[PDB]
Amino acid sequence: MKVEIDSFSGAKIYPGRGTLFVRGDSKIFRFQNSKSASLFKQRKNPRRIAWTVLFRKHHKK
Amino acid sequence: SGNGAQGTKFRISLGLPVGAIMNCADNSGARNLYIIAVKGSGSRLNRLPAASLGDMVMATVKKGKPELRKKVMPAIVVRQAKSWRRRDGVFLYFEDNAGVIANPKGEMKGSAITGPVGKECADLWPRVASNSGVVV
Amino acid sequence: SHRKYEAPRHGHLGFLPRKRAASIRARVKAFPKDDRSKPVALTSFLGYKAGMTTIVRDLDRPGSKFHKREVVEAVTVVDTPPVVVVGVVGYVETPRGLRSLTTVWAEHLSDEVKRRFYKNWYKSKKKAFTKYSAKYAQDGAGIERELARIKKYASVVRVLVHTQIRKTPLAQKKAHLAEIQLNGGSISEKVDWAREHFEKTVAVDSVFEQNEMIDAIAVTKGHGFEGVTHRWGTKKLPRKTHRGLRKVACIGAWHPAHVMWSVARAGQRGYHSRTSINHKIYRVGKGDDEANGATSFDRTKKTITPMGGFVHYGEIKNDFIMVKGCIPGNRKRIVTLRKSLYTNTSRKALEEVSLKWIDTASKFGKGRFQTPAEKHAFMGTLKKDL
RNA sequence: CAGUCAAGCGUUCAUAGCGACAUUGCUUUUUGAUUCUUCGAUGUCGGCUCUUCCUAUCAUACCGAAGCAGAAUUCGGUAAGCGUUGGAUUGUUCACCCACUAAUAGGGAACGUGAGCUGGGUUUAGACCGUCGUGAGACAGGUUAGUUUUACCCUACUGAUGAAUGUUACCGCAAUAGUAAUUGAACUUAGUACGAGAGGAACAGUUCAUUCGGAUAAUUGGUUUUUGCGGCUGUCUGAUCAGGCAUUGCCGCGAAGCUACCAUCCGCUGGAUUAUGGCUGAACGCCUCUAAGUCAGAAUCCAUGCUAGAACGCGGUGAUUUC
RNA sequence: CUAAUUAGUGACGCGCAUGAAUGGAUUAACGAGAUUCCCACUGUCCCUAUCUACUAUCUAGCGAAACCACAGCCAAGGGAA
RNA sequence: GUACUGAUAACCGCAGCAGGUCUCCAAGGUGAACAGCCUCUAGUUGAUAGAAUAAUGUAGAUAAGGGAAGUCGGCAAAAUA
Repeated sequence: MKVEIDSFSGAKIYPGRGTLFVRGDSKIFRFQNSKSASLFKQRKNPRRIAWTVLFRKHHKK
Repeated sequence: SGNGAQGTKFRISLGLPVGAIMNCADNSGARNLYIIAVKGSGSRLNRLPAASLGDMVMATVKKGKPELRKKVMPAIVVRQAKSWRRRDGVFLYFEDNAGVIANPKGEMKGSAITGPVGKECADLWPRVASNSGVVV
Repeated sequence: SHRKYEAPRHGHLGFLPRKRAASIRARVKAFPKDDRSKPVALTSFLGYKAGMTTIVRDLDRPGSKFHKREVVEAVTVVDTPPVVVVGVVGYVETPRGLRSLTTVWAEHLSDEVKRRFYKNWYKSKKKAFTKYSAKYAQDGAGIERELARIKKYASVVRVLVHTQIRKTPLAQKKAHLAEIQLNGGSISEKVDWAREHFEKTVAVDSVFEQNEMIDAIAVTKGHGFEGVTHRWGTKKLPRKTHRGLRKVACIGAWHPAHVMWSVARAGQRGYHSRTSINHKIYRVGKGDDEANGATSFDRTKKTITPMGGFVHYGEIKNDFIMVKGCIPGNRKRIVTLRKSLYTNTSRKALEEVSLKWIDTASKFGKGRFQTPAEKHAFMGTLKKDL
């Protein structure tokens, strides 16, 4: 029973929750919901989405 | 599945009906794979025999070297890109439907596999597992 | 001419029946078989479906690929406050079937029970069982007389229980009354157990246990008048069809000139009585116990009620049964949990389960935090806080 | 389609499987024959859809024979419980090939099924070609374009109420009616039995899967008038904030609800039998599964179980009105 | 050409019964003409699901027609089959 | 002769019928535009209503993975712009 973290937003991914996504170069993306999954497939930047962990790390929140 | 696939396959979501064209993954010379039937598939009125990761499918090569073309050969699906559920609760999906061509016994005609391979394919066909690089 | 193409039929003709049920409380047509070498025990129990959540546990199934490996499994939680015995009932064997000859009640019935025998409870003088308690007035003579009348006759003995619905967060003050057949011991010892439990409660941990396989009897969630494509699962007619496509095209042959009963025809969907057998009990939880959702592996103090409560139900504060898989009926519904009638030994049973984690994130959305302490530990201090 | 007889085939050997010359039947899914019904009209072919029935059984269950060593196969018995597919070409029924499959059996129901659809075909009117005709025109020749109407009535069916048998409420019984599960793969048995070798099983056990069914919505996915939040265009409110209209303006996310083998869960075990193999045992001093008796046995039947509860089937229990 | 093509195209031609202003053969451009294939695209399909408006539904008012021997539960029998 | 309508109510369609019926004038923005979309003057706010939100319709949509396997035929929709 491992709690995984969101690749996009840094949220916690509890067991049996959200989707996983294996890219063509075998890089594993685990998403907590369809919201952060859809923002990834829109090629959005996590550092420019205000509620992500990477925003609050870069903006020193 | 069936012959040459030692072990069982848990039911994952069928994502590739008859008439699907999936990418090729091995260095056999093919560029795509046109699925025409699934081994071990069942019968229902108007139900398309649909394929998933790990199954041996009957498939022709539409695009590739002409020494592979216009004939029907067994192929093994190594990537699905339809989201299926494993029993540990996670849903996952690749970037593309992709397969490797083989004999009916289960030996790969090619020698390498580019891209990742699902583990339900690797554990079921050991010659896929030996030729694969990253598994999932 | 013939069909030209065989297909299995759409629907099941043994549930061909599709009408609305007689009540929200579905009847138990068969209690488990009686083995009189055992102690006295109830054969079923009444509960309320709260909703579903997710469990992580280890598998013990040697020969499988997920053996000794964590799997996640959907479960149902039913809130079971301790049922309380108000009556006993005797049934004698006839050549025409079981016949109730006598029904004895207790001296004091609560307003939950009395409220069941009333359609307008607030307007009433509240006269129910007022003259009946006079039988307990003179020294208990006639009560023991009808008890001995049960003891002489009455090949099978059932017990009238009722739910404590005031401990259950619904707005429904009127409780449900039911007959649960006792099993073990003699007919004498059956009605002795029944007399000694008048006005006293029976908890669910005396009726079930860990790793038991139980049947769930309930009423399917109703949907109203429904067309044939969803009520029966018929292939949709193509795009070019005049007068509708969510239909059945041929209704029958010309000979005979009647519509047959077995054709798929529109009507009511849902609100059917259904019994589903072989559901494994994953947890018997206690209301007098915080950390209900905790685990030997987890060890966080948390109850099974998720963040913001069970949606459309409320907040579980009583004993509960957490049972693997899907149960008929929606949330809030009265559900009868029966012991299995046959000894299921097919190795999916007899597996001693032991959970690893219980999901208590909010089912009101993409719930991501199991506890409010964890939510605060992630997010830090906010504008509302301190 | 099924028999009867047996000259021969089957190295030997009529009847394991076949079987000529003859001969006896059955069926009405063929085509004829007839013209009884309908010309003050029973809507044509084929396909789709959907239900049920037949058995002359393709598969599955249990068996019996073999020219049955194993494997594979062939012949037959009970059996219609259960399934019997996806496609290329053709309007096709029919056909033919491709592949999967456990198997891709044959049929009926006004050649089932057009107030169910479709209208590719045939079979009005337009038109072209070929052949025929002096011609108008013909073709059981080819081609192309060609309006598919009505249920609100009775019955049937599916659901839904409901008067009356003191009133009203609660808990029940169960007559009857229906019914459901299905089929395969892998591992092990086991490179074992068997076999000169080549090859090569089965019962039991385990793990899964196919087809179906009943639910369900924790998760994943879909749906968005939560017009919930944000963004954007054009315009109007003098600006700003906040909005209106663009028939839901559009875009991203989106709870809840509904829902998907696109998601998850679940789908019972007892008896009586058929075919068959037997026991004792006469008729027929022997022998025999049969005559009396009887043992075991099929996916069969009946019950357990599941669904509904006779609105004219029944029980128990509570309260039973005063101006 | 396709895994498979009674379709399509290219050839072949003792052509039932092609053929020269009954005009023959060919033709760029044009066509709501007929047909075949490919890319794209999609709920046409696998396999269905969900949402919106107006109906249908219930109510107040208004209020027809088709059709109608009598009417309306079957199984079989016979009977203008 | 001179009023008035000139039509979703003054005309013709059995009628106060979504049909038909000749013409003049012709604002601002966006925009190539007498297109669509919004506004000013002028003119309407007429069309049986109320309540619920079953099935099946009619009109409008959206769909995971596959992409014509559906079908006589890519019909209808999508895609493109």
